[PDB]
Amino acid sequence: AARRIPHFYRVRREVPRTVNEMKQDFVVTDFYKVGNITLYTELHPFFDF
Amino acid sequence: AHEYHNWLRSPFSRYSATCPNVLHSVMTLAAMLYKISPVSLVLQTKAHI
Amino acid sequence: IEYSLPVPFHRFYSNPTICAALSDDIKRYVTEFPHYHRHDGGFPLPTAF
Amino acid sequence: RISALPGLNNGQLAEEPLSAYVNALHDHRLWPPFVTHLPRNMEGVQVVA
Repeated sequence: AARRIPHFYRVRREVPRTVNEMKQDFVVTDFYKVGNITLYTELHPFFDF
Repeated sequence: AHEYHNWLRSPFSRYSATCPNVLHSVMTLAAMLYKISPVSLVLQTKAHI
Repeated sequence: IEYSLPVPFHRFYSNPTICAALSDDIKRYVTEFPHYHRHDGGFPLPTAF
Repeated sequence: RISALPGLNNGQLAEEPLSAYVNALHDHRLWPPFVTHLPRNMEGVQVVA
């Protein structure tokens, strides 16, 4: 896997954002608003879903 | 001399006239360039700017 | 450069700039998708990592 | 760094990056007054001599 990095980068295609990273960028008070899609996933404070 | 089809209008020069020389002036000139469009407006409002 | 290989792997230490400079395929990847040129993470890792 | 929104600017809605929509400095329509090298991309642009 050490030398295969260019071989992966040969594919000219993006990747969807991970659900935790998409959840991240909402502003402090904007996170609660219904426009935030990811809210249905933020179930538990000790464990991520 | 045509100026309505130009990309950067006269208020930029008018601001350059009274411009102080602190680095904040370069940065505020950069922030002056923010675009007007539905995508630009939604991106700006998501940051609460 | 000719005797070197880039391996962006962690959540940190994943500059698009350095790995793009080190191998041309990453440069093609970045120039195809200019938005991915971010230092804050989210620059897509190889699928293994 | 100030011009873009480094926390929000990732994504696409065309061949263009999202960062070009939010601020003109990232948009490649706005050519600087003095140029020494032609850009790598001119998709929407045409120049006249």
